[PDB]
Order: sequence, then structure tokens, then C-alpha cells
Amino acid sequence: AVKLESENDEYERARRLLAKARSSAPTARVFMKSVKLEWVQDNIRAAQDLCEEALRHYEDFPKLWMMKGQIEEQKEMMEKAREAYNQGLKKCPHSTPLWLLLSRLEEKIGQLTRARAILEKSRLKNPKNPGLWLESVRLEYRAGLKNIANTLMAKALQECPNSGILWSEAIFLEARPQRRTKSVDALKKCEHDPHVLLAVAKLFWSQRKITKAREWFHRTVKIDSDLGDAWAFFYKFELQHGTEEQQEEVRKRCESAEPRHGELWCAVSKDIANWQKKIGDILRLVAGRIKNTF
Amino acid sequence: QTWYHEGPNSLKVARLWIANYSLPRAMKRLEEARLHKEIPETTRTSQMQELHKSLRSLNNFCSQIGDDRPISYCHFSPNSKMLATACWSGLCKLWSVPDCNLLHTLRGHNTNVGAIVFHPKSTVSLDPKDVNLASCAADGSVKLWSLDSDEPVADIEGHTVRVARVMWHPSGRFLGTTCYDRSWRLWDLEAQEEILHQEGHSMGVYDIAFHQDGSLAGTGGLDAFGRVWDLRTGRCIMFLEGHLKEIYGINFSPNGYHIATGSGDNTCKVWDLRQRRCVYTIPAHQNLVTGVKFEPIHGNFLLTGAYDNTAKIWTHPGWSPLKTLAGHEGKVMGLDISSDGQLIATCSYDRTFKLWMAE
Amino acid sequence: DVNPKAYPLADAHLTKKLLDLVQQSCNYKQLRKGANEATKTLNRGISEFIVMAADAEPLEIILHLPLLCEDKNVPYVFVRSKQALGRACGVSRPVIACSVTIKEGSQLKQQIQSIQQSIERLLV
Amino acid sequence: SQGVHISVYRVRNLSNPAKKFKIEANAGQLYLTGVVVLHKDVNVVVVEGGPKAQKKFKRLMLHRIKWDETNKCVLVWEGTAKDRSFGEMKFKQCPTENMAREHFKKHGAEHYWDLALSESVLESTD
Amino acid sequence: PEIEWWDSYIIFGITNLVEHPAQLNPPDTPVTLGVYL
Repeated sequence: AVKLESENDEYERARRLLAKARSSAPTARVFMKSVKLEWVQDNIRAAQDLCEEALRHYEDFPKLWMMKGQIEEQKEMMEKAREAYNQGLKKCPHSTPLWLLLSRLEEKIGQLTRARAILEKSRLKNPKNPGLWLESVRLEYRAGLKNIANTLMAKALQECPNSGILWSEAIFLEARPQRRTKSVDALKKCEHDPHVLLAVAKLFWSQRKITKAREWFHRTVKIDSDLGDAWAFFYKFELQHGTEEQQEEVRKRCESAEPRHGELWCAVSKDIANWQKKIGDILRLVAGRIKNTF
Repeated sequence: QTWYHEGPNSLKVARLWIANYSLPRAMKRLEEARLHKEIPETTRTSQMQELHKSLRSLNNFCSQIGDDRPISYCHFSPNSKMLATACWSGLCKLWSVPDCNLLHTLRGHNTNVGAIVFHPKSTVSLDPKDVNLASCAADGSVKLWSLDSDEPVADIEGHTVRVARVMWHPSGRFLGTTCYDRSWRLWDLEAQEEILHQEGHSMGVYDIAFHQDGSLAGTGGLDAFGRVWDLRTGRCIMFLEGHLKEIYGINFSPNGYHIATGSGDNTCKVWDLRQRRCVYTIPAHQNLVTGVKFEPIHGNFLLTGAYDNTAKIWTHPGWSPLKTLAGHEGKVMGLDISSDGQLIATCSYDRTFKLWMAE
Repeated sequence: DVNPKAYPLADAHLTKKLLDLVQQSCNYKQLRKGANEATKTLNRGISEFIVMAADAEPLEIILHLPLLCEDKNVPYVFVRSKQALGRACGVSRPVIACSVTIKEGSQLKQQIQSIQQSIERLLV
Repeated sequence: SQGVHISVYRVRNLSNPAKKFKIEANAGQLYLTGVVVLHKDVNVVVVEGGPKAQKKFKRLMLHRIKWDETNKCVLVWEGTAKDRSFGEMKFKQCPTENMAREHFKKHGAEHYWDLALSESVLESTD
Repeated sequence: PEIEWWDSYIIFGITNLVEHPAQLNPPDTPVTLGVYL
């Protein structure tokens, strides 16, 4: 009902529906939806009060902890956001929905050595062979030395070798005047498309081979999955290429790609885009999708 | 048959100096031990509990990469303001504390540097121009470094085989070097000669430790036998029989009566000088223990690190595990404890050295 | 036994175990002979580990391999003679470097893991 | 001949006679000395012998025995000692902890009990 | 403990003599390297 009211004749009606839902004694999901609604277009005080109410209701919610950290960082108060992130990580640990955010905040706000230490602690506490190694390499190591980043990528490929993200990070960031086709062939052994076939398409487009790059991008976008980053990259490569009419068709087939396309928002926002900043006014998604992803 | 070498007169004057320096510190340590005994048991227990809580609060404050090759040893400055890291690439690096900013890059070693140690009076009562650091590499050279020069002040030739570990005597006048020729050598800074060439090990001598009083020196060998030598008499006092494999770490507690030796059998054995027996055998790690070090001032805890990518803190005399310092992807090759005891440095084969601080 | 720059020089018992394992890997088609093949397996991470003879008359022609193993986290040691390594590799000619490589679902798992654990424990 | 490889393991609940017999029989067949001390939440399995036998028995306890039948096995230590401490595999049902400590002090390996008990209290804090 | 055993033995027995005390075998048939074909 709140989602329907968001696209209804009044957004104040959506706020009223969210308040009524909060008055129906709901769980933490509706509480996060209400917090996002207060964080859609309103004062930060309302979002802080909603977060305090959620904490007084239930503190075991990674979405709520991420929302509280983002609210505290919205006012450029990085210390409070960092404290909230640390408290959430200690009280309600997860794999890496917020550890990467904490590492990014530590690298941006303060020295990056603390961020690298936090990344190592996350990779040693509850790794379960995660994809956070790419974050520890791209967001941390790629901004510094190069050989250290290569060694980190090699180690991240030694453990969990079938990871698409790690293989794509190692393929397009090792070297591509040479020793790139070998990496592409090696990654093709672990056949999947967590932006893995998209890496092959990007490598083909780098070599200016329009036909092969177009074929690979079409294969990866049409039927591999409903992703956002791959679809956006394919659209950008089509507009850059000399179609100028197939670009519009690709954009139409991507915006209308499987209207359950929150997966195409589960990859665009997880790789390029964000939530409740420009996505909140994309078409409708301000209240639900902001709390859904992190 | 125990052969006896007629040492030069330099050995005689050096040993008289050692006795005259070590006796007053021996009495001072005895008086301090008495004063500690007069302290009520309740206050001692409260202090021990506070230290245990602080050590359980230990976490990785900083993680810094040292060099493109693995780091072999890390040593703190006497003032806990500087950290020296030795690398297999031949370069030594002096970093600031706690900001971990690279301050100096000592160059001159061409092979794998095994150990670098600060002078005991460095950054406290010694000028930066004087010899403040000693380093040894795989080529056998022993180079002395100041703090104002990235170039070596002098080189100690005399070892044709790789020098394993180098340690300053607590006086700083004498330097002990361990070589794979099965012998260890004490050198003088003032006379620039090898005062004491001491064999006795059947295999190479890896690690050397000095008693805080300066009277005794503990040498661990690859023959799984550790030896305690009285420098004034040149006679081995105790053999630490009981280890199976090569001993990689020997340390003297500041109490001056416990000795901890970690071996390749993954165990660290604590022995008593007074009782002349092993008092405990900690099954420390799942892999070989690289280094063993007590808390420098009071010795309340024992620090171990191994190839299992982990360090561990043990109570004293409790020998119970307090905290398992984990987070190193590579093997912890070297470890050190700050003079104040608040900071713990662990340098690993992952080419990174991590600082641990109490929250 | 002579050149100290060949630092992880194995003992006799480990040399016997390692040559035996190299023979089994050659039997299982998991061995890559030659320094150039060892380098090519390093760059692809398809190698469990690498054995190299410490008797190449120019020894520094195989010291890039340890430095690349450090970059790819691959165990490595030195053996005493080139001819023993060559014979262990099924080659009458003296082989100075061989690579034991990965293969999913292989029967040589446990022996390779044990030889690795022994290998990355003698490196000091 | 060269030296005895030992491993100490901690098991939460070891009451099923089937798994007790499995450990006994496979330790006896692998010619592994050692003992099992049974206590509440602290079931110490110490095994001494050769490296390959230790590897086989380690795979037995960590990849063959389903422990949730919560109750699980945790590897505590693995190393080498010059001499064995015990003979044939023996079970000791210790009602208390000090009795097990005295039994291990009989042979001089009380640090095994120390590690096991300390790990048990540490995992109970978690 | 009034004084340690080393200190008690010491206090004068210092002279210019370094010993080579009782070299012990670490705890005779080499392993013949079986050459394959």
C-alpha cells in the first residue's frame, strides 16, 4: 500500500500510509521503510528519531545499522557514523554489507592504514571466502602500490577461485597490452557472469573489435542475468559505437528489462549507483528500495 | 672433552667490566623483587586483572606494508617512538610511531636481512650520530647504523657464513652475533674486535638472548639444545635439554630467573635458572614458534608468534592463553613489545607489519 | 650444499620425499619441466609448488622464480643436484626447475598439501 | 623412531558408545597411543604416533565423524615430542577437572589439560 | 630467594677461558637417493 501511495496522487499520502503502517505494530522491515521515507526528503532529525525508535525496538538489523550510519554521515558527521558502524559490527556482525562501508569511511575519513587493518580484520573474523577481497584490493590496494595489489589479487584468487568478481578484477587490472587474453581464457574456465563475461566484452571493446565486443556484450546482457552495471556498460558502449538507433532500443529494453528489475537495481547500485540520492527520484523508488539495498 | 681457549687480555678486561656492571644490577633486581613481594597480594591481583583486561582488549590499530619482499624482523626503539623493520630485499626501514610513517631507509645489505636491533641507550641517552642500530644479513655482514645516516657507519666482518640473529648487550658496549658455523661471537664497540668466539653447539646457532643484568647469555641452536653462558667465566651453566627441533626464539624475563625458548616442535618451554629445570612446556601454536619475548619491564605476559599466521599472549606465571592475535595473511616472522608495553608489533611474510594496541 | 643464495635447500629425507612426489606427479601428468614452463605456470596460478635444482652453473637464472612465487604465494625449495631432478621428472637431460601443478579432484591432494606444509616451514 | 607426532582435540559431547568405539578401533589400527578424558563439555582426545597415522585420524575426526548427532570437534594442538606419554588407548571418565589434571600430571602433560580447559572457557564466553 | 644461583656461585671465578661444553647429538646411515629411469 505504501508503494502504491508513493506513485499515487500524493507523496504526503505515502507518508500517511507509512505512519499508519508503523501504527499497525510492524516488524523491522516496515520500520526501515519508514526510516527511508523520513530520509527521502525531510530533515535529518526525523531520520535520526526513526533510527532511535528502531534501536529501541530491535538493534539486530544490518539494514537499520547501515541506515543509521548513512544518516550520521549525511550531516558530514563522520565520527558518529564510524562509531555507529563499529557498534553495529560488534553487536550484529554480518559477512560484508557494512564492513566494506566501514573500510571506505576509514579510508576516506582518516588514514587508509586503519581502513586496511579493518579490511584484514573483516577478512579474518567471518570471511567464509567472501567477495570483500575485491574491495580490499580495488578500494584499498588499487589506490596505492601496484605490486601489492597484484599479490592481493593472486591471494584472492587462490581462495574461492570461482568468484566472478575476483576474476574480473584480476583480468582487466593485471595488464592489457599483453597477458590479458591469457587472463580472459583462464577466467573463462570458471564460466559464469558476475560481470565476468562483461569483463571479456570490455576487453574486446578495448581492442576496438566492434563485432566481437558487441556479440559478447549482447550475450552477457540479454540472457546471462538481469544486471545493472553490465546493462549500463553495454548501453554506453552502444552509444559510443556508431549505432545511434540501437542505443535507444537497448535503453528501452534495459529500462523495461524484466519489470521485476530490482535485480538490475541490485547490481547498478551495488557497483555504480546508490540509493535515495538519485535513485529516489529515478521513477518511484524512494521508500522501499533505499532500505532494501545497502 | 671441553677445550678451553686462552682469550686475549681484551677478554679479561671485558669480563672484569661485565662483572662490575652486572653485580649492581643484580642487587638492584633483587631489591626490586623484594619490594614487589612486600606489595599486598590484593593490589598485585588487581593489577594482574587490569593487565589481563587490557591484553584482551588488544586489537589491530595499524597495518602497514613494509617492502615488496617479506619482513624478517621488527624491533622497537627504547623510547617506543621508532620501529625498525628488516627485509629480505636488503633494505632496513625506520618508521614513526604510532603514525607508521616511513622515516628512514637504511641501505647497504645485499642479501636477506635477518635481524635489526636498536642500541639499548639509543634515542634515550645516545646522540643520533653514534651507533644506534645493528643489522645482519644472509651474507654474514654485521652493519652498524646511526639515525642521521642512511649509509652504514661500519661493518663487522668475520663471519663467512650467514649471521642468524644479532643482539645488543644491555650495556650496549658488547654485541652478540649468532652464526651457522655452530658458534656465537661477542664483539666490542670500543676495541672493534671479536672478544669471545664460543662454540659448543653441534649445529648452527640461531638465536641469542642476554640477561637484563648482563651476566648471562642464552643461545638457542639448531641442535634443539639451548645453552646458558656466564660471560664473566665463559662456562655454560645450564643446558635446556627437552626440545626436539631447532630453537628459533630465546628470551630472558625481566625477573631474571625464567627463560622461554620456542622450538620447531611448536612448543615454548619455560625454564628456571635457580631450580635448573624446566618449569613449563606451553603447546603454543600449530606451527613452529618464530620468536618468544617477555614484557620488557615486569614480564607479566609472554608473547609468541608462529607460522600459523598468529601470535598468542600467555599469562605469567599462569601460562594461560589470554589473546590470540590473528589477522596476518602470511606467517608472523618477527615480533616485539614496546618498552611501555602498550604496543605490540608483528611483522609477517605477507610483507606487512601490524601494530596491536589495547582499546 | 655450496651456494647459499639457494636458501630453502632441503635435507636428504625431504629430498627423497620431494623427488618421489615429482615422480608421481609426472605419472599423473601434473608436472611441468623446465624453468620456462615453471614461469608459465606461475603466471597462471595453476601450480601447487615448484622444485628447483641448486646446481645450475649460473644459479641466478632461477632466482626470479622465488621472487615470482612470493608474488603468487607458491611454495618453493632448492634441491642439491640437477640430474636427480631431471631423472625424477622422467627426463634424462638435467632439469633445473619443475612445477607441480593444480588439478581439481586429483588423487595427489594430501601428499601435495603435506609437502607444502613441510616446504613452507623450512624457509627459515 | 624419529619422534612422536601428537595432536590434542576437544569434543563437546562424547557419550555415544559407537563413536567411542570408532575412535578406539581406528587409533588401535593406526597404532596410535594416547588417551581420552571424558568430562562435561571438555572431552579431550590426545593421540600420539606417526605423522601419516595422525593425518588419517585427523581426517577421521574432522571429516568423517558427524558431531552434531552444538556438539563439535575442534582441533586444539598438533606437534612433536621425544617420547610418548601413555601406552594403549585408555578412557578415563573424570567426574571433576582436578582428577583429570592429576592424571595428566602423572605423566607430565598437564598443559594439554590447560589448553583444553582454557579453550573451553573461551568458547563458553562466546 | 636472597640471591640467584649464578650470582651465588659468582660471589670471584672470572678468568680468560672460553669452554666448548659437551657437544650433544641433536634429538649414521644416509638415505640413498633412489634414481628413477
